[PDB]
Amino acid sequence: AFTPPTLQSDTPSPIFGGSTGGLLSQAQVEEFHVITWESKKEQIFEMPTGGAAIMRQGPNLLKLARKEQCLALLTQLRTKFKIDGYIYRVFPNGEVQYLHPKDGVYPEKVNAGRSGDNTNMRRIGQNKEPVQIKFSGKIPAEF
Amino acid sequence: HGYLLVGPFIKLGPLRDVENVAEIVGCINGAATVLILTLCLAYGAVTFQGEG
Amino acid sequence: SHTVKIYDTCIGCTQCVRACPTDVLEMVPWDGCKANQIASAPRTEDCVGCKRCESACPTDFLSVRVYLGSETTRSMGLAY
Amino acid sequence: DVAGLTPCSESKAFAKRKKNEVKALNKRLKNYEADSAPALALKATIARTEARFDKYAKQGLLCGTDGLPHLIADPGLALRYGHAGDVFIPTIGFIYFAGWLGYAGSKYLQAVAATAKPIEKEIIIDVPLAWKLLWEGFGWPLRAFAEYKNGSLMEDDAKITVSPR
Amino acid sequence: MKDFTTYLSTAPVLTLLSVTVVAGLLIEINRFFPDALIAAF
Amino acid sequence: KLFPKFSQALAQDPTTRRIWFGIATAHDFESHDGMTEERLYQKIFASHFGQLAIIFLWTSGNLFHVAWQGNFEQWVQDPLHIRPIAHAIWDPHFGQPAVEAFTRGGASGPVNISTSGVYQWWYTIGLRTNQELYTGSIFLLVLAALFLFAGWLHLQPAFQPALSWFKNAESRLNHHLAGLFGVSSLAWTGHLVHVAIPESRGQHVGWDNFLTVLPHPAGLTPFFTGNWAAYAENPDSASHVFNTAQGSGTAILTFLGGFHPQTQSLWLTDMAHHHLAIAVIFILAGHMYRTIFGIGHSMREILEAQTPPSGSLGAGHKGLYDTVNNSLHFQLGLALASVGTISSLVAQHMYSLPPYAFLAQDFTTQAALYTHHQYIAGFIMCGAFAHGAIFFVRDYDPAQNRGNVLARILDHKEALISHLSWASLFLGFHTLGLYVHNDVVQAFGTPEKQILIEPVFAQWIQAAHGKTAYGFDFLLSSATSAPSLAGQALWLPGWLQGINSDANSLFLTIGPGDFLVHHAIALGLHTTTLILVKGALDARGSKLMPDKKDFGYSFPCDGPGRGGTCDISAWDAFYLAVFWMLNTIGWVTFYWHWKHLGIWQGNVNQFNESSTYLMGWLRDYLWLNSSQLINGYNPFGMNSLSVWAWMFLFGHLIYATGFMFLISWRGYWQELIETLAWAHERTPLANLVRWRDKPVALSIVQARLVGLTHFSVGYVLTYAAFLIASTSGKF
Amino acid sequence: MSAQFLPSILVPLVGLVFPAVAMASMFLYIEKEEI
Amino acid sequence: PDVGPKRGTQVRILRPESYWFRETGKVVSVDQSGIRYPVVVRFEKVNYAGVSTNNYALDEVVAA
Amino acid sequence: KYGEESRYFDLKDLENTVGSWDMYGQEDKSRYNGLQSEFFERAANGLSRREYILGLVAIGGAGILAWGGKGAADVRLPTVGPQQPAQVGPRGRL
Ligand code: CLA
Ligand code: CLA
Ligand code: CLA
Ligand code: CLA
Ligand code: CLA
Ligand SMILES: CC1=C(/C=C/C(C)=C\C=C\C(C)=C\C=C\C=C(C)\C=C\C=C(C)\C=C\C2=C(C)CCCC2(C)C)C(C)(C)CCC1
Ligand code: SF4
Ligand code: SF4
Repeated sequence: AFTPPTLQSDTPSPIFGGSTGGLLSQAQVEEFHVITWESKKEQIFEMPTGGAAIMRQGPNLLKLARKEQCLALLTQLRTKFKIDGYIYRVFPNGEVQYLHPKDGVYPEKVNAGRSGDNTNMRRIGQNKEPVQIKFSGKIPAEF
Repeated sequence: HGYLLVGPFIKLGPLRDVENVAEIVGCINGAATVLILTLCLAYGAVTFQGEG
Repeated sequence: SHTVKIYDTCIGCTQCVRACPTDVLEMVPWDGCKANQIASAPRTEDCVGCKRCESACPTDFLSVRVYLGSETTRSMGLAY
Repeated sequence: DVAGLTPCSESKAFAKRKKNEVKALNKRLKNYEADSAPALALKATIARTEARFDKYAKQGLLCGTDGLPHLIADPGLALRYGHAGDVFIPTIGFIYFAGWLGYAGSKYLQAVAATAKPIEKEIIIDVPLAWKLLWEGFGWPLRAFAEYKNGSLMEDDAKITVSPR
Repeated sequence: MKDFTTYLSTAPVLTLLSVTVVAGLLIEINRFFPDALIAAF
Repeated sequence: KLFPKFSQALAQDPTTRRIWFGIATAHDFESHDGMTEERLYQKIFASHFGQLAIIFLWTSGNLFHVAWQGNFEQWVQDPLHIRPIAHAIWDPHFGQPAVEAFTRGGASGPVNISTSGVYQWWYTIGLRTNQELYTGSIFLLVLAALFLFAGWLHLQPAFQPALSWFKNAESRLNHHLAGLFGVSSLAWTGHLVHVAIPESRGQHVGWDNFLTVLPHPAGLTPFFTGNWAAYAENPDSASHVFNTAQGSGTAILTFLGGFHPQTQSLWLTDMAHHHLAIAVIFILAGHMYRTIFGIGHSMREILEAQTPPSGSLGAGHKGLYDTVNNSLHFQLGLALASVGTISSLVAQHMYSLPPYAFLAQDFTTQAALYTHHQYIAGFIMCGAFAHGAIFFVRDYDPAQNRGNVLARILDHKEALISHLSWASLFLGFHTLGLYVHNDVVQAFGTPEKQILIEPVFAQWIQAAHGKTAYGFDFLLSSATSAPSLAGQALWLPGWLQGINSDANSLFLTIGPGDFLVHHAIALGLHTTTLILVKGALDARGSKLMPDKKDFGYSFPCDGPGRGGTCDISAWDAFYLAVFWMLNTIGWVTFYWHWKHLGIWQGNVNQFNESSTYLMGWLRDYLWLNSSQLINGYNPFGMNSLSVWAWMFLFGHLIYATGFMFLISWRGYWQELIETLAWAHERTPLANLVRWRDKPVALSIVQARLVGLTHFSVGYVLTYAAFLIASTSGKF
Repeated sequence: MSAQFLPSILVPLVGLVFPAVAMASMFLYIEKEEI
Repeated sequence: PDVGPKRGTQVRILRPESYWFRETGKVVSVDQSGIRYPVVVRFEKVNYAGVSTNNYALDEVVAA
Repeated sequence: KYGEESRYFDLKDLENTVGSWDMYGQEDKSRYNGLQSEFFERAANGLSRREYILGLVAIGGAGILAWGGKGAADVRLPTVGPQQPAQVGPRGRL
């Protein structure tokens, strides 16, 4: 079994001068994501919102408007720095949902113990014709 | 805002060159106040229909 | 809220999973291909619809099919 | 008179147009000395214009309401009235020459398709082979009819890709 | 000169030379046989 | 949040795309949530009632505005020297010169001069007074209210018809041909004979006295004894004057053909005879199919029997009855195709055979009517092909269409598309090459080097009609021929007088420029058909996207993979073909307008030696006829043509605003909107208010549609302004 | 043209009054949340 | 026993939804483990994505 | 926030970390003086309800129509003034 890591709120943030591409009004009333990673030295990386930031030694904490920004930062950390990280979904009511490394290992590597949903056992051309599903509220591929 | 909107209509309206520009501009500004008023009406009715 | 489906022509090359920028796809164990792995889409609510997975699929025709459907604040990719 | 048209040999407006062109060129003439290079150029232009108008009147072209040659594009209507050179004879000429070019290109395609690298032979053209096939394409109609009667000109539909309807 | 002739056999050089010789042939045809409206034999 | 109640998927969209697609998917009832086929067809039937009520209200409004603010009384007395008045103008933006410039046809204030031809039509059908027009408007108001009540009534479950009633094809065709087509035509014959024929001869017939006036002095007895020739005794003479009893007659069903010498229009007795024959034939046609009386046809079995042997058509028409009957999109495509072709026929016939009294003297009315019907026909034909593509996407079943002609034509669709491509390529190559060669030889000072191919085939068919201008002496152009002798006491004298006269539009004299522009029209039709047919046949799938039928009729793309998949849906093919339709109808109407501008000035030569090369088209037509248009308003003042100048510039603006959505695509705009959302979300004194719906860029399909709409609107407004200004300001 | 006053009332009605009321009504209805 | 066409033979694709439908392809390998598409077919003609090989089943491939 | 160093996230204080701030809004009871506040709340008393503030727009539209009825002509305006002869046209028309 695998347990998700807790979001340690009192985690230091990278050195940054302040951008205009950061959080907006969506964070207060819908959602804002957050990414946490461990860096082995003080070095400069690129923000998903524009500009350069310096992440510090040890834990680094960065909140972002969208999950795609968090994954862009994570993939640039993994490629240009060989640094893994954790992404969390933080609701404004207080509940925090763990996100990307959901079962510990990365999704491109098998784990034996995942849900194989949305996997049809037919070919592309074996879907139903749209006339046979007429007036149903579903596309032919989700039958 | 009502004291703001008088001036453009006074100096620039279609009847700017006749003596009775002031009364017609007051009427125009009353109409403008009414339409901005119903803008506020519609906004407050659509954005405050519940609670959050 | 985009419909992403995986089909049995998948060869388990994991390229669709690597191409995904919002972590929608993952590899689950399978027995229908040589690599013994097939793609799956458990997090289609995070799918924006960019079809980068389709651009990475080498199977002809592609096995990871994305059907654009209902739009939400995450499918539209909005930061505001 | 094939469709209410008069021959340009006897139509008055053809002669009027020729006279107007020659008079405009003479108005251009009346500014230089007699033996200057512009004078010789304008004299050559005048000679070309008069030769063109006299040739058009000679060849038997049809003029409409005014003096402009009209062409007939109906076999029979142009054959029995002697205007097959308007459309029919150039139709045969284009069909022959376009078939020559197309058959040469086709035979080049089928010659380089059965080589080691057909991809390279289409940007790097084998010039002797192209020259030989361009020469051989002058007998394109007989070759094409022979390959059509043999059945080797067209491809079976079962060996050609289609979409899944 | 094998590589030079291969360069001369490349598609742009051959198409430019071919359209050049075809255009020149047509131009000299119109130079010696101008104003040929019809194929009068 | 719950505005698109027909689509809960759209209602959950927290952006402006929710309302944008809610407006545009409102009439796609098949895609609505919880929609059965019964409720579908009942909604269709009630919306049909709403549309009929709307049409009846629109024509009642035309009648009321002509009766109330028009000059119908003054136009009846002087049809050739009075400008028809559409409606009065009440615009508080008018300056005093605008008020003077728009006071024209003897009215009190500013009015619009009608170009719709309602004056000529109403004068021809026997309407003489404003009281009659008001009575017609009131009657149409009442009947539109009745149709609205019927639409409400049939939505009520006590009066909702069954789905099988909707699909009862044999009965619906029987009643439509016999009653909707036949009985209506017979009643129009009754109106023409009872009212229009006496009102054409100065004898007033109304509801107060039509029961005491005799349409023919030998009443009904010649009809019932078979002596029907007594209804064609004395026709109206060539010296007859409309609306007067001078040289009139008693015959109600003449058959002379040609045109009335004074009105330059068809004889009304000819129309009554035509409508009576049409009524008889359509009632007979409506007695064809089987209902409940044990006689008639089962059209399914007729389709079953239409299978030639040797497998020439495969299974023939196996199951096409169910294919048409089950698919509303197939029926809509057939209906739109036929209706668009009929609209083209109406355009091509009313200019050349003017039906209404004192038509073809009003040059603006004829041109406006022709161009209107041509544009309507082109739009409707594009809709027919689009709905055919929808039927392939939605309602096409390969199982029940297995071996029949639909499956056959889908099997070899590559041959059809490739041959349409070849025909379009040939037409474009040759027409453009001839035009550019003519331009070059015109520029070099040598008009004699033009390639002027004589349209000998169309001239030959003109000669087969009796046009003795090309010297063929073929069929009707030779009096000795059997068709000429067969009807020489029938329609031949009037038709020959019409065909041999250069004062009308009955088959105009054609030349090489007509040949070139006809090939331009052929290229336009061929390429538009190529785009539409390719979109229909590739709607279910292609090699680039084999599973296109699963994605629906309209969708943006398939992403940048596989080299790029921009504009891959059948909707995008319709979208591309609308431009080609607009270009084709532009060529058609440019040709018509320039030819008739040459005719009406008496200068057929301007078109004859200026249409063969494109500089003549640009200079002698576009540049020359726009001089009075662009001087509608100027620093020296303004006149009545100012409205068409403003509409000219308006259409140019809308066209380029369309180009905005056409060229720029969704991505620059989304970033810009995000930046402006950042600006507003943290601008002081404006953070008090916020958007209920998140501002987003228009979707790819939506903005394609918006750019196409602006393109079409600017196209139509610009050409309507130019045509009406260049004809009304000149005539 | 009889009843000349009637356009002077109807044109502002269908140009200002009815359009403003219709636009306000539709703006209210598109964001009614719970219809 | 080996299943499917022999290695290196000439085969025609019967999958109507594939790029190389009814075209010329060469068998590179056939898997005997029980793969749903064990036949590996290489084509001289590439598709839109740029690949020249694809995996097919048993009934959608005939030899020669 | 708990931003005593570089910690800008806190689940126990999630209000400040998200970015919800007043920017310039400040709480203060003192602003308007006496009697005039009562004067203005009496001026805008019953009108605060949505139906009556709708009725104000209704009487505004009534004024819009009253301009067209009697008000456009009181400021002259060319659309209701008189006319001065007419023009014939291109040919013999009117
Ligand atoms: C010699 C090569 C060749 C041949 C034999 C053909 C033959 C054909 N083409 Mg094609 N085509 C070619 C080249 C060729 N094409 C090229 C290079 C292009 C890209 C511009 C096209 C683009 C094209 C389109 C878009 C279409 C055709 C179509 C057609 C068919 C209709 C007839 C036609 O002439 O259409 C017209 C052909 C053209 C407009 C292109 C001609 C270009 C030049 C003149 C040909 C190339 C010359 C070649 C380099 C000579 C090599 C000599 C050799 C010794 C090295 C026909 C079977 C049509 C079709 O599908 O019909 C059903 C059609 O829609 N062609
Ligand atoms: C004799 C009985 C009868 C009659 C008179 C009608 C009449 C009508 N039916 Mg109905 N129907 C019938 C029986 C009948 N039906 C039966 C038995 C069934 C059950 C099987 C149905 C089922 C049915 C359905 C489901 C629907 C109709 C609809 C309609 C309306 C068609 C739309 C329209 O008005 O366009 C008018 C058509 C014409 C005027 C024909 C003109 C021909 C061409 C297009 C024009 C050319 C004429 C001429 C040149 C134009 C000159 C005029 C110009 C001067 C202005 C129409 C009034 C539709 C509708 O609108 O719903 C209310 C529809 O949805 N019917
Ligand atoms: C009898 C005629 C008829 C009927 C009943 C239908 C019915 C239908 N059509 Mg169709 N269509 C028609 C004719 C018709 N069409 C014609 C003539 C065309 C060619 C223009 C089209 C082209 C077409 C397309 C491409 C599509 C449909 C679609 C549909 C379906 C949904 C309609 C919709 O999208 O919601 C409502 C439609 C609208 C609200 C129209 C939008 C408003 C237009 C574009 C703007 C008009 C602006 C105006 C002119 C500005 C005035 C100018 C002035 C200010 C200067 C529906 C079943 C859609 C479909 O099947 O879904 C898959 C589809 O995509 N139609
Ligand atoms: C004539 C067609 C046309 C028009 C009107 C516009 C208009 C506009 N473009 Mg645009 N564009 C066009 C063609 C056009 N473009 C084309 C063909 C392309 C493709 C290359 C582009 C590509 C493009 C880009 C990339 C951008 C724009 C941008 C803009 C906006 C700039 C803001 C501005 O100008 O302030 C004022 C607005 C106007 C002058 C438009 C006319 C408004 C009139 C004059 C006044 C309004 C009164 C109104 C009619 C009264 C209401 C009546 C009521 C009944 C509705 C503007 C609305 C830029 C933008 O987004 O904003 C900065 C932007 O970056 N355009
Ligand atoms: C659809 C037909 C139609 C159209 C396009 C018009 C258009 C016009 N009318 Mg008119 N009207 C119509 C029918 C129509 N009318 C009918 C049948 C009557 C008889 C009762 C009248 C009686 C009438 C009068 C007395 C006056 C006008 C006037 C006007 C002009 C200004 C609008 C206005 O202020 O009056 C408002 C119009 C009405 C109160 C009645 C119109 C009701 C129509 C039938 C609605 C149709 C809507 C359509 C089917 C669907 C569109 C959707 C819509 C509901 C949002 C304008 C050009 C004024 C004028 O003359 O300007 C100088 C004027 O004073 N009309
Ligand atoms: C897409 C699609 C569709 C549609 C299609 C279309 C659109 C079609 C069309 C078309 C058209 C639009 C056509 C037209 C036509 C017509 C015709 C084809 C005719 C005829 C006939 C004849 C043969 C005639 C003759 C004559 C003459 C010439 C004149 C005089 C008289 C007589 C009789 C002699 C559908 C839905 C179906 C299906 C699906 C797909
Ligand atoms: S469309 Fe984009 S976000 Fe959705 S699964 Fe494919 S790669 Fe991931
Ligand atoms: S890219 Fe295609 S073949 Fe590779 S794992 Fe993803 S779905 Fe399977």
